[PDB]
Amino acid sequence: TTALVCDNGSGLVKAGFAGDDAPRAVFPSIVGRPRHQGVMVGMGQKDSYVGDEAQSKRGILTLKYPIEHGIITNWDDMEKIWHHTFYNELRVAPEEHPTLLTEAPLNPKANREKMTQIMFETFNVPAMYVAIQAVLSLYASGRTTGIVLDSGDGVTHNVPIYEGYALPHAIMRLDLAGRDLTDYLMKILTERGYSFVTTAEREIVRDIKEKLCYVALDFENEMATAASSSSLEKSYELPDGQVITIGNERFRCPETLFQPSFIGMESAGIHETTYNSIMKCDIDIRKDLYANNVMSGGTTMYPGIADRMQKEITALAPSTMKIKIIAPPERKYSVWIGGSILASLSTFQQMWITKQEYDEAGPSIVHRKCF
Amino acid sequence: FNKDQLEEFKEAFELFDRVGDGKILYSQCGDVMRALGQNPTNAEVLKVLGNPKSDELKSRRVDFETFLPMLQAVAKYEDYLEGFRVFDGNGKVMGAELRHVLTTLGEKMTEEEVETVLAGHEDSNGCINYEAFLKHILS
Amino acid sequence: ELYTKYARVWIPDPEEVWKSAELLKDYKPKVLQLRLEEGKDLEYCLDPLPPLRNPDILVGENDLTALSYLHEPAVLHNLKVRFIDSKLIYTYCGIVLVAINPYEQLPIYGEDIINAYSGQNMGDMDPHIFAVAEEAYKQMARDERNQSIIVSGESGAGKTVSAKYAMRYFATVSGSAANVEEKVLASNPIMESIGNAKTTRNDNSSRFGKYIEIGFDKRYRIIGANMRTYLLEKSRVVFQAEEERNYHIFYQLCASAALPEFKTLRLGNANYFHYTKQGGSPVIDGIDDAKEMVNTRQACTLLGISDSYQMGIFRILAGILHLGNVEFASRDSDSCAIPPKHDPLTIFCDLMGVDYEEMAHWLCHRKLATATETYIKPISKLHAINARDALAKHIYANLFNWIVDHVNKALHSTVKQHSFIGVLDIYGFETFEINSFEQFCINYANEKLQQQFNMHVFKLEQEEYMKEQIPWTLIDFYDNQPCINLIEAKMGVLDLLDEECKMPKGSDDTWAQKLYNTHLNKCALFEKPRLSNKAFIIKHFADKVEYQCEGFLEKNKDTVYEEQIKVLKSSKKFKLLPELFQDSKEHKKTVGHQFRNSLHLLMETLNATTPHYVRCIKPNDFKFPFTFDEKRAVQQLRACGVLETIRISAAGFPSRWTYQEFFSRYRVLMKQKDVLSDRKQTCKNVLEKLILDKDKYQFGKTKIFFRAGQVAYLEKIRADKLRAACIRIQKTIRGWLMRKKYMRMRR
Amino acid sequence: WXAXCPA
Ligand SMILES: Nc1ncnc2c1ncn2[C@@H]1O[C@H](COP(=O)(O)OP(=O)(O)O)[C@@H](O)[C@H]1O
Ligand SMILES: [Mg+2]
Repeated sequence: TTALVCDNGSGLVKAGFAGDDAPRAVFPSIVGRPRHQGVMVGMGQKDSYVGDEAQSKRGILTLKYPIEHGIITNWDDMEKIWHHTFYNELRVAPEEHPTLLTEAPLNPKANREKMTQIMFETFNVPAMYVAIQAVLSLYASGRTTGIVLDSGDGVTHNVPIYEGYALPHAIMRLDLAGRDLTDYLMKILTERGYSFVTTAEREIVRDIKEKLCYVALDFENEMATAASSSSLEKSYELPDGQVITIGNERFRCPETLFQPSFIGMESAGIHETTYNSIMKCDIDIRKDLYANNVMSGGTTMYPGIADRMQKEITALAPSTMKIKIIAPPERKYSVWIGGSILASLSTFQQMWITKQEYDEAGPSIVHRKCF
Repeated sequence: FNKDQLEEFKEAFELFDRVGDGKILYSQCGDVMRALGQNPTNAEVLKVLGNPKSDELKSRRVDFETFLPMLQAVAKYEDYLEGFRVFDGNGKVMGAELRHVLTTLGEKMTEEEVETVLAGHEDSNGCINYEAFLKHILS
Repeated sequence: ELYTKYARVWIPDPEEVWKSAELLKDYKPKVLQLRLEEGKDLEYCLDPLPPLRNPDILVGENDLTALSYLHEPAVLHNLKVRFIDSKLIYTYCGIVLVAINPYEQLPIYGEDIINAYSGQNMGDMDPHIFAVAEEAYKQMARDERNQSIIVSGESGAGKTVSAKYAMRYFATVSGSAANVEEKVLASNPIMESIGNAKTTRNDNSSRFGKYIEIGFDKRYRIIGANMRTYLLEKSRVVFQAEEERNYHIFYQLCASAALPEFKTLRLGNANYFHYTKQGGSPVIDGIDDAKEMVNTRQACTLLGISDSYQMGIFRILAGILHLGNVEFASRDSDSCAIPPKHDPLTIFCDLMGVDYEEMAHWLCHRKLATATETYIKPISKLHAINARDALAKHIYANLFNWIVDHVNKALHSTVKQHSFIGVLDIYGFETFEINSFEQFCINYANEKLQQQFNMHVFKLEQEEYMKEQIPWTLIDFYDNQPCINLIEAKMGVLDLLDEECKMPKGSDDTWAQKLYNTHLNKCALFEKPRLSNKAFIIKHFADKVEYQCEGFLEKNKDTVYEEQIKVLKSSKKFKLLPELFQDSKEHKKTVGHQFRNSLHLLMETLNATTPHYVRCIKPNDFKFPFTFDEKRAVQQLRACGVLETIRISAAGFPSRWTYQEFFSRYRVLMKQKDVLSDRKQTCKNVLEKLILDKDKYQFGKTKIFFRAGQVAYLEKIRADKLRAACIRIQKTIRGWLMRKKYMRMRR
Repeated sequence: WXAXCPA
């Protein structure tokens, strides 16, 4: 009996069996409903579409994400996603081997309680556990001292882990993410006179951002270069066949991670919160956290975000204590790979929340047994 | 022992005196007791002799008067038959087996002694009537 | 109490593990007055008893269950006397046949003796290996269920010599016109050269279980054979402890590095290559590897594996050695590289016929891929070295499996195999000054195979018990399952080993700590030495054994990156190399788990079959013929499980006598007045007079079952009674004699 | 969420 692992990404679910190298199922966590009167009788319609169903039909649909900012906002959509995950794509009855689910830290208590409830009552899973993603990124990167910048959709957070101990008071959480990058990128593209106004083309701008964006190693010289010369501009075929051409706007979007002030965000960016997260730590460990400094999650995939982070923290750190970055190319999957190895540890098999214990203690069980 | 017994025993004792001093050796005491009708074991003979050491057993000489308490102490059929039935169920015993056990266990005798007592008592098959042999050796 | 004046006892001693002693004055309740054969008295002390000695009728017997004190000294004595004074080399102990290597040639194996043993039942004869092969062959003839002979010990002890004669027996009695007698023995030089290795304590130790099926048709003609192998210790290829060697073939190659046939392999001396140099001991005294290479090639040629295949095998092995020299420059914690012109890889690529730039790319990187996208990822120097060594182990294990398939290809016949008799050679229980993962696996396998032996014995003695209507409750199954559950099962010592194989920055220190956290006070069979936090102790079946945790994890890790296999499958140059690979999870599985599985395939081969057991014992190191070091033999008898079997049997009813044989002995202990026209009732009464009847010994339908000592007690009273009777009768005859000398004087 | 933000 091999456990299941699936990751409740705020944008893209990742699922497979424990001890697999990379997930078998990957599909956007998106639920599509038709918004038009279909005329044909005998069409063979169905009510609504999940994941890879709703991508191809998106022009006909309205698309909702049930998860925003690591919070499951519509559990009735969410159930459909899990149902599709286990039965349709995996071809597994979840009742027959256990399951592991992954969460951003410090999200509201209900997300754990109601996820556990739905797992035991609805799917009748043998046993369950939930785990902090930025813990698993260290299992994935092969380390036990770490500071982790984790950014998916929805959430960015810093969690320090020194020699296997977490430091709860040092956790930083922030709400810049690929969604707010995209919703900024549409408004900056409007400056060129391109318009994207409904959900079915948000999924176009997301692909534009994925292919073309990059981060300036130093921003203001390259902003002036773009104002000086067009050699930065590159062009993209919209799905119909209309070309669009984009210039400084492609780097200006991922800059907002470093200057959230463009979004109108209150906080500092991921560099200065990373440094403040180290500054919360005691002075014995900071030297080690500067070396084992890890990038995790897909929003960290922009070309050059590593070298930009290394530069801008080097300008904050003491000159003598050298600082490093770790940014493996897999890292989009690293939270899953870490969950896959974690679930397969013989030592872990005691840790599962079994259904008997849940029936004893109720949905409150999670906070007691789990981190 | 009465005077007649003491006289017969003294005469017999003097017959065993091979030096003329009226004495026998400790090692002859058992022989004299057996010649006089006693059947002590060698262990019993040494016990009544006081478990003597080799040197005095072979060269120390004692007169009748010291021997006499020992003779007294030594002096003071169905078991014998069952003992022979040990080596039996046609009432016979191989001569070879009796010879082997008498020459190899217990207070071992010489092969010549065993041949001497066994001489004429075994038949052509080599069997001894043990009830008759026992009565014969007890006569 | 049995102890009396002129009783005998054994006493411990350094220079013979036991010495004879005679009890010089009766014991009653703290120090014993004992005569010794070297001095009239020395005195022996009783502390928080000495083991008694068996009576003379019992000693020297054909079967160690016929003894009445089941003691290490009694076992050692019976073996010593049979070996030295009678030149009897085979002995029985329960089911087992104990063979003691005569280590000299002897005229025992001729045709007339084969014709003597064929047709007998097991107990009808003095023990001999033919009395095992016949016991198997008849049960195959009787029944559907076919047969397997298991042979255990150190490889020096002559197991090949046992199998040789078992096969000769089958081939002679079968009535077969085939000729497996030659081809099987002709295979042994290659199977050693690939599968046999010099260990720290012994030369030419075999490191795998070799299973020969002998096939019979429906007519019980021998049609052929099928060789299998199991439990190979792959890890020896890439690692050794001090003064070991890896498998002989690499040295037989490095001695032939001079020769015209092998020029292109560019072999150096054995210190030139990282896999051969680690042991620090190229030479084995008295053996030219260079000559043994000739016998190996002639054996290949006599099996008819082609000269081209032979040159391919040798070029693969040179490949492996050149692979093991490739050396990685660290660039970063997460990256390493191979230097720009590096000669070992340059030669390896030419031997294998591959592009240098692809080996160099794939040796330093791994490929990760979900079905939508693929990432090519750098790895640490440590992981790249582990991957290199796991590739060398994979190439070797596949070559071994291919050579064994060509052997079977020569050994099978097109005739249908109707049934088979298997002969299994497997290593005995192993313990040294220093114990490692290799010994740990060898001992775990011996724990399995001793569990099976204990099952088989217990089942057959419950058959004998009901054949005599004696109740099954009396026999107890002595069970080592709590040790197997400790090693084998989840949260066990192997499972926690693989767990730190996969856990980040695992190490021997933290694995040892995880052991202590999980077992130290929780299990009776697991212990830790006081002075060390880097070892553990198992109260293991034959002995306590201390395993040193330095470098299990380095040996246990096996992972092979499929890209590095597939690059080799890309070789056009020569047939063999793609042949090896042709036919996943297997690449992820560690050495320990692959061993645990191979052991299940072994057990599920044996459990389908009727066992028979042989044990082999090495009398001395020095190759002295027919001399017997008590120090050595007691160690072998422990390592063979013989002593622990005998200690398991003493807890039962060791000694069995037929009523008329008992009466034939103990009539002396009886009186005709008591005896009756039925011998069974007579002995039932007499013996119940002589002993506490019910619990102490028992009556079966046909046989009388005693606990161990009690036959000796009967011999003791019988002997003393017989002596007393003899003494009385002879003192009577002495009195008659001195009366006759008085008659001489009257004459 | 429930207050300080859209979720
Ligand atoms: N190669 C890429 N470059 C830039 N952004 C990407 C890339 N791949 C995914 N993203 C964006 O990051 C988010 C998905 O990241 P992911 O780690 O899958 O989040 P989660 O695991 O929380 O669902 C989406 O906003 C997606 O558009
Ligand atoms: Mg994520």
